[PDB]
Amino acid sequence: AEAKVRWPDFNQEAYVGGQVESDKLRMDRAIPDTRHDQCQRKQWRVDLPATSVVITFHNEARSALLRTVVSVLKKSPPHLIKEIILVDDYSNDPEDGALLGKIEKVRVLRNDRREGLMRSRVRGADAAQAKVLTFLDSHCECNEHWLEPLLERVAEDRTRVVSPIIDVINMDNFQYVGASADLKGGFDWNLVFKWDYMTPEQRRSRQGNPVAPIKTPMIAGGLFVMDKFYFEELGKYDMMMDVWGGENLEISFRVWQCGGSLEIIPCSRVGHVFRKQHPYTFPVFARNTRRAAEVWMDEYKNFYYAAVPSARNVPYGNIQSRLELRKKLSCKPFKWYLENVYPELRVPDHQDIAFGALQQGTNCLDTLGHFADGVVGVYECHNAGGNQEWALTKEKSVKHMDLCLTVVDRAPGSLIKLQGCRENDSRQKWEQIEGNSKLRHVGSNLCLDSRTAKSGGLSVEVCGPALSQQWKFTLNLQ
Ligand SMILES: CC(=O)N[C@H]1[C@@H](OP(=O)(O)OP(=O)(O)OC[C@H]2O[C@@H](n3ccc(=O)[nH]c3=O)[C@H](O)[C@@H]2O)O[C@H](CO)[C@H](O)[C@@H]1O
Ligand SMILES: [Mn+2]
Repeated sequence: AEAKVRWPDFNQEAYVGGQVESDKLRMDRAIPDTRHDQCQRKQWRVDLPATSVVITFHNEARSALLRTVVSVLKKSPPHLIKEIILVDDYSNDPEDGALLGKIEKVRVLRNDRREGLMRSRVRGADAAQAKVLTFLDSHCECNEHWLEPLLERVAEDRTRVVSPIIDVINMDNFQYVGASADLKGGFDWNLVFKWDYMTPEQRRSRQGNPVAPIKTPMIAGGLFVMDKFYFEELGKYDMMMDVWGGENLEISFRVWQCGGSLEIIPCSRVGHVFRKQHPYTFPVFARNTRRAAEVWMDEYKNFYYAAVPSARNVPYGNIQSRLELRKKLSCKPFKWYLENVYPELRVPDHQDIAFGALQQGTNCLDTLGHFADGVVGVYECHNAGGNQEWALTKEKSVKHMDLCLTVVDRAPGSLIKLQGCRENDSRQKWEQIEGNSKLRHVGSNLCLDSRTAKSGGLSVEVCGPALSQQWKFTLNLQ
């Protein structure tokens, strides 16, 4: 009638009643412990800073919202939970939120109108009372001893921003499934999140301790833990971002560049319900992405626009207060981030005309592992690099490592060969034509052509209508 109640006495049958398989689960339903064996018995500390848990939402399924909430209360030592702040971001039925205010520790905040996730998180952060923030989606389920490992890290160094491994809760059947602990957040020049294997070096490093924290260039997304002061000092979130994501890019760039670090803490596990086709699970409105790139990427932004020319036409708002933030924080340049934080991301030479994979539909130019005077071919694109990595240079050659596509015989039907690059060589000079849709051999009417793949390899051929002569570099600078 007016009282707060302990989570087990909450009337879930009532709340939920008033995909579907969500309402079938109990609010405190059991889930497999997906942790490494060594997390089992590590001894976590009593003397850790309590946290305010901000969960922001807009028309979340009640069964899932509730499940997140109890998940936190059930699996976190209660002395480390100061409060759980739910930010209702103008859900249509205010009751979805307000009803949960009845539970111990929960506090619910309402928005007049859709403010989006960024602004909602800032609201929750501001309302928080604890020294440390924990942000979670409205559809998560925390696993055993999920919280202590995160807090241990920020307690020790305020400038760490730490994420759990994010397990997967299936959107259809709600099976809780363990994710890998052997991956890092990354991206391609199109600023699309991808997962990376660890440094063959980094793997060795971890032999002595397989559950050690792991530095990550790019945050997996929204579940993370951060000192409240630090959060505010580094400028919170970009309040001008619209509700379509890519705040992950901006926060990752900002923390790293401005002196902080990002981490993934393998002993910390939180399930998440992934939407269909989300970039975490399946391998673009650019506003937010441009706001990141135009403030943080210095001149490398031009590789983003090389990958995504469409994006140069997307208006992105005023970024002045953000540029000023960067100045004040004396943040290091993007060049530094690439060299120190994400050296494995392949960066074109600043005088390369085009770079990346050279693809024809969904096939990619491939060396076939043919390291000297070899013929060349195609494989299905795999968006790793290696044998599928090429550049069009200032010198006008199509090169992979220090080998160059070479017209060895100008007769139509002649196979091209991969030879050592020489700037002398007229036989290794190529140019883009027809709006960067083909490769013509400079000084001829010969075009790179896959007609012959099944019969020897790629060939030079008289430039024509053939679609076996269509080739697009992933990045073009013209
Ligand atoms: C587990 C994880 O890493 N999740 C991230 C991922 O979430 P998801 O892609 O799973 O989406 P989400 O869970 O953040 O939100 C679900 C939908 O409701 C919207 N919504 C949600 C809350 C809110 O306060 N206001 C609002 O408008 C949101 O715009 C989205 O379309 O991608 C997001 C980019 O947008 C953020 O990086 C999330 O934190
Ligand atoms: Mn989500």
